[PDB]
Amino acid sequence: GISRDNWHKRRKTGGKRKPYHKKRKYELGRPAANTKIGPRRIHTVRVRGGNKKYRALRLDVGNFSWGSECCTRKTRIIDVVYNASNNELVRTKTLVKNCIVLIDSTPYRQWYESHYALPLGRKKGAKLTPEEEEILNKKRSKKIQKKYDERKKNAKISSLLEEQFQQGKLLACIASRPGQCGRADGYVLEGKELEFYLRKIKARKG
Amino acid sequence: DIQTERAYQKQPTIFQNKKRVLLGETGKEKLPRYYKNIGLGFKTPKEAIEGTYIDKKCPFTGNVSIRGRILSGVVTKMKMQRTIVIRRDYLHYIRKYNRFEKRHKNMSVHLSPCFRDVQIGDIVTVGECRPLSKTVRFNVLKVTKAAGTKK
Amino acid sequence: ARGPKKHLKRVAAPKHWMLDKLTGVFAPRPSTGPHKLRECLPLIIFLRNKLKYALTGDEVKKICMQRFIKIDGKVRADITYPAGFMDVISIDKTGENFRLIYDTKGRFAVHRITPEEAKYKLCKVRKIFVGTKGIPHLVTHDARTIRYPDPLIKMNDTIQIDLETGKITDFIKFDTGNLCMVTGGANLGRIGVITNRERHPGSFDVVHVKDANGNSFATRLSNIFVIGKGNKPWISLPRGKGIRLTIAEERDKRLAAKQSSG
RNA sequence: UACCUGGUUGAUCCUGCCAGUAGCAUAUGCUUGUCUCAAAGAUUAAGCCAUGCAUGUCUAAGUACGCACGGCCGGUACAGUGAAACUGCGAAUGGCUCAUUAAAUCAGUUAUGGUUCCUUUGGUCGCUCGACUUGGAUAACUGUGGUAAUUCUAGAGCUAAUACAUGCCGACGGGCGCUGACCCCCUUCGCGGGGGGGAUGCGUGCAUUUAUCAGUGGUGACUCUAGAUAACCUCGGGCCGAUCGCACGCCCGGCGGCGACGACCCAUUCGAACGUCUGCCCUAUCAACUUUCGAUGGUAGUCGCCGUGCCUACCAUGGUGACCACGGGUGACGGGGAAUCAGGGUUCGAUUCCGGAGAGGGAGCCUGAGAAACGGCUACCACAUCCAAGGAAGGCAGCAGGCGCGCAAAU
RNA sequence: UUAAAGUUGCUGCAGUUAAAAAGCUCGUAGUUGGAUCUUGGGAGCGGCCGUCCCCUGCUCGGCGCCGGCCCGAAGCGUUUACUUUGAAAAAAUUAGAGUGUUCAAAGCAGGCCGCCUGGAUACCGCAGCUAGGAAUAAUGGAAUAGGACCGCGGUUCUAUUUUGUUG
RNA sequence: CGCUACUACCGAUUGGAUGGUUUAGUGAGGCCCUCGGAUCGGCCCCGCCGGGGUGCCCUGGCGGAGCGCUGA
Repeated sequence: GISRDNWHKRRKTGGKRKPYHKKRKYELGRPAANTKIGPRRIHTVRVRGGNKKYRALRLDVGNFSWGSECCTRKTRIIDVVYNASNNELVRTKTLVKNCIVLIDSTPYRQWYESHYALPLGRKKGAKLTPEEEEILNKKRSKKIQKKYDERKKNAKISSLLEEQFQQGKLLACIASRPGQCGRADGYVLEGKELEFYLRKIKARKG
Repeated sequence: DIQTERAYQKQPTIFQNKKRVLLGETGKEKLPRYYKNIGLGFKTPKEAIEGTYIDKKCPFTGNVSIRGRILSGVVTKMKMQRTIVIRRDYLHYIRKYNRFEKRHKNMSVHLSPCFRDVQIGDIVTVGECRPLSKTVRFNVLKVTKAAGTKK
Repeated sequence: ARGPKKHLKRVAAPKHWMLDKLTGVFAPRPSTGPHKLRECLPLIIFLRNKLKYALTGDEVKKICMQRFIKIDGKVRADITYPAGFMDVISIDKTGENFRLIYDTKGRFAVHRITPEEAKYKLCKVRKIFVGTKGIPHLVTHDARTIRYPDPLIKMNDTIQIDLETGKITDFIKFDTGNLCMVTGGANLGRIGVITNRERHPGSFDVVHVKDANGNSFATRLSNIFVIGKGNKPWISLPRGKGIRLTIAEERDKRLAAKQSSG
């Protein structure tokens, strides 16, 4: 019975308006999704026009973007760290649009060694043990090595992104509404976004 | 001067993190500015071109369109932020007594920070938009100064 | 009203449906189709009032689903089908065809045509669309989606379509110096030549149309149907050629006809 | 037809009111021969109802083993009609009333470049690179039962789909992009460089979502349509036909004509919905009103078909007002219109066409494209029916009719 | 309930004595506000005058010709009220055209011997959109010259048609 | 001042009643979420056969489900 009318409330002059007709069916409201984390549960509700909107209650993975060289991979949600709207909504593990979370760094790393052939992560004191990448390094011709060399002539990124890559988690943002389409898409935070939201987290946690 | 609140302010048309060859100087750190011609014979000003303010309801750098009616009014009060109230003085006619009466219907319009050379009494024109607030429906297209104020 | 209306009162009908008062409470509400409710004409209205082939509402139904009437090359079995501007209607057995053109007044008129002219139909393009795999599309004033048009068809042109294949044969470009007529408003059925076309940004773009005898009038952009390229019309015009005789000349013509008839 | 007459005085001239005069629509009284139209329980009671009716529906094309009927050579399947019942569609239209409602409704004018749309119409429906027809449940039916009682129903035995489901072959041999073992040509001796073939492996289109780049067609103007790259593609899951009938068949088992039904998307039709400008009766013995119980605006979200304090968390103190806000009253539904009328006006508009609101009055909801539906459902109170006293069943401001209320309104 | 009511008076009432100028004055909102800005002329008809034409500037082209003229136009021109035209403004109803329902209220019919028709028009207060004029009433140009105009002198960002093919 | 009638007014009875706003507390029913799992299906062993194929699979059941999986 949650309404979305514009006649329960006062006017511009401050005088009360008297309602003349009751609550209609196009005027409808529904309770909040409160999209948590966990094993994935998605419910469907019938809306006006007979269409369906996917209510994402819990979810595991997301399809994020990393725009420095335009790659997108399916990535697991790890933990939510910041929400610009409510400070309670970080204490309860909730997902909203334009929210600030941490995602795992493995598939972007695998794409980085598989495309640019430079090591990402792999902190000093422990080198590449399971012997897969130098197998791909070998048995090449001269033209293909020239093509990789001209590609990795410029292979620089931000140092904060590198520090997140040794840390194993990338700070990410959600650009999709999970209570309407049922998925959690978005893009990873880069550039001035990283320093701004890191300043916000270090100010709040202090 | 910018980035005041708890979220980042950006224009969702451009990409602000393009990867250059060097990421040093001499070609970087001048971000592009999104703007469009609103039409109806109106000309976009330079402050919307070279400015650094961020809006989502500005008619020039924003996601709002101009269609419908074009009105005019006189600026009365500048107290609430990023939006102003104008006064429209008009004459009403009575058939019985063949004599006019003046009436006023003040209403709130939106002022972007592009027009910051606005004082009380300046004549402005507005254009109809989608509802941007509870009582705000119009966006200011241009500003015209009143008499005096030669400084 | 919790849903769409399904009835239509007799005095709420449009005037160009051209009915009476003391016959019945209701009027034939047409089925939804290519044309609007206030701009079309039901098949029952035509067959029961204009051609006088039927007298009741059951005789029209018998003739309609007897498979005797063909609508733009397709047989229709709906008694309230919307028939509008230049809807070619054909009777196959007695060999008659009618073209629906607005006459000198604000109404429709019966106009028998030859079958060779009944094979095609002039219609107005409304908007230009681009499909999925880069296919240009045309939306026609009677909702005919045509794939792959001529590249020189613009927003307010007129195309001629054969009723057997659905393709474009020839077209008329929107320009001054072309024969035009108006569909709707105070002016209706007058045939004239476009002279001026005033552009107003953000509102209706009015035009100026001059008659063949010296009269001029102004209508909106949506109230335009281009029918000819120059002076020769591409279709057979009705009687009077759409000249809009005023009340004095109409009275003089009626008095002359009464005196000559005796 | 732009009009007057009697009454204050012993008599006169005036202000002034009373009473005459005319129409109009409610009642009542007296009277009444013909014919043609025509309002009619609205005022006081949006008070209460016994009874009967008002929403159902089959074609040459969804399902027919009821002999309920009927054709025959019965024996490779139905001549055909078919109540019943499953399925699908409509009941959200129409009809009645004026209780609420005073910038609310509504009227003229705009906009959806800020969204959904049953049906019809037109387009798309071998664009995707990976079975000569599958499964089990229920009707109708048979048989057997309970309750005083309802358009109430449980266990038992079969059986169908255009009901519920699971799903393939072809198109389909090669195209477009990444990875590419490798191979070949040369001044430059090779080295270094330039140019062509590429097996193998992965992804492929439309519908949704995110991120990046360029700028076929259009607008006064897009974060518009189209194009490219990288992915997503919900187990309550997008489509890409396991459907039906008529007329007959050509060419060596393959292959054909016209329809009916269903379907993702796109436009159109019917619209609906939210907004822009202007316009409503009286009252100051209502002069200030609203304001962390959102009042005004900004940021970011939730929800909603979409914009928006519609709602959340944080900020600033804003917003209206003597040009009458606010508060109260209304014997207030609004308009097109009606009566009178020289010229201006005054009064009415419950009432046949348009829009809005409700079905005792608030509240909540299933189904469905469209309902906060009441001749749909669920609880409260007022009122009320039947009964073996355990329970069961309803809302005539629909058509007739009855009571109450009345000056006042029919089969 | 309307006219009569010029007994609600905007057209259109009264205020010395018949009903009625606040005891007087200042004063905000309201209402109302002086003069003053382009006059006068020409080609001609009817014979000085009632009707005819003339006294805003600039980037592209079709009605005509021999880099040179006129015509037009993508695009701009101090804003209001008032005034005239144009669009749209549902029907019925109000005026109103036609028509022997035997007349009329009606109704949209009907008339010739298969043929010919009608089923118009006006009105629709105001507000929104447009196109000729600026008489009427109100605003503004420059006085601290941050006034026009003319050709010069310094500081910056960007366009493919070019310094022999290509970097 | 004396008499009759009527109209409203003040007023003890802090009289009676019909509508509305509201402090605080209770709150049926529906809706959403988290749980809950009565009941109903399908595959692998024991028992009988008729096997082509050259002691073993396709074919049909109940008693224990082995409370194993999975769906409503």
